[PDB]
Amino acid sequence: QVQLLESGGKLVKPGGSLRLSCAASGFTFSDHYMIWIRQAPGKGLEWISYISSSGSNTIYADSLMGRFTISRDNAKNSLYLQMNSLRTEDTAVYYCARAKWGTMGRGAPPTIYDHWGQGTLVTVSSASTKGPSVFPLAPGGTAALGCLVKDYFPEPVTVSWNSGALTSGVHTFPAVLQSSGLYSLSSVVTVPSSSLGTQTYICNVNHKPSNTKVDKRVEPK
Amino acid sequence: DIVMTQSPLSLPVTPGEPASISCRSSQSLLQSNGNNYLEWYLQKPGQSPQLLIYLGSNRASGVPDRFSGSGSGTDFTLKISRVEAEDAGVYYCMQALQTPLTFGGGTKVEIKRTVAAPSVFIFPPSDEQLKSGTASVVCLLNNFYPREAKVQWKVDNALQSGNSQESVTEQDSKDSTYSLSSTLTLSKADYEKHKVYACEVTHQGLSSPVTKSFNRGE
Ligand SMILES: [N+]
Ligand SMILES: [N+]
Repeated sequence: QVQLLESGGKLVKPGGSLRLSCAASGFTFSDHYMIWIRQAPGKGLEWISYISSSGSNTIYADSLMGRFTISRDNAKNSLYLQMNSLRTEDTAVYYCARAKWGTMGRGAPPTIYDHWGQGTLVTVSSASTKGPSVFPLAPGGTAALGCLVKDYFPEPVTVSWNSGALTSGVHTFPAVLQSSGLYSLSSVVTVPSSSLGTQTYICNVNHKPSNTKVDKRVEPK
Repeated sequence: DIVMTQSPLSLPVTPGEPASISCRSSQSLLQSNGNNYLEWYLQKPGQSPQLLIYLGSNRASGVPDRFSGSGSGTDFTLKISRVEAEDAGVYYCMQALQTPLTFGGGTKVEIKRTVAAPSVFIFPPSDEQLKSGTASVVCLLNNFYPREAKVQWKVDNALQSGNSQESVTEQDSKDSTYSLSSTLTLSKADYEKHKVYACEVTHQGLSSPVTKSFNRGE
């Protein structure tokens, strides 16, 4: 199970610093170049850097102006990215990836990025962390109900229903930024009309940045 | 640097039909050894990219048998022999010849399906939110196709403008449908100055506009 797991992404202020980690498992870590790729919100993929098996060759995208440093600890099977003097344009999901083959030489990059991690979100902003307020959307045919997850920052929030047992018909809409500088979204689910009042429905909201977990009961009025 | 350009930008296709995504490189990716250093990736919504093709035409381990890579030099093609509903997403080509690594602009595969009218629902503001001092009114348009839909709010038959926020889900990987929320937010005082709150929806699958409303709040 070749597994790459990023960690360290979080809210950070402009001009600050942040260290990302990438734990590898399921293969000989010392045999492969490792890659860092990022994806800013609403944009495509942007290569950031790669490092050779022994850490001798460290290359970066020029646009970073040397603000990042890629390092590696083969003993701990861990890859790192030290991000300094952070800027708003650094906000993005950062992926680490393994390269199946090393460089052929003469500046050529490593090839075949066969495994990518889940990614870790970095948010460069001066605004403060704020947890969400969860409100119910109270509702034979089909009925609809949901939860309003309002006024939180930064992204993301995860929303489940009945602790994950209720997934059919669920739609958790992408968050929208309001003039307040906060995000809000709704999570809805369609259920049998005859189930209202008999089968209880609960939305479990998790906002990791604020360490907030809220379970809200959605009962009919 | 090497510039990667993809065509088309958006590719609507019905399941069962083939799909071809083209990738053009400003520099030849063919080396003297006869190999092309071009890779293809797939990114489904909210997921990490996944390798599909490497070295121009080699299918990665675990990739479905319907994906194939072709081309050489400056032009390459990702070929899906038989598109399926789950193929909705964004596909990127990446050159692996020179540093910096550069990606194409990406191509979004949209799954074409039969027209489906939206199921419209309206939710009044909860008492708990009203106790906090504001009122959000949510209108839900569930499982419709095509994506294009219009929502018009009415407060006591007064057309609303510039006070509503919309959000649309990505294309469902199973039934290839979309869903949309429209949220009208007001202060409790403002919300308590009006009685009827209505949500009017227009869509191709609807022979006529559908409306949903409620009372109270005044
Ligand atoms: N850090
Ligand atoms: N913000």
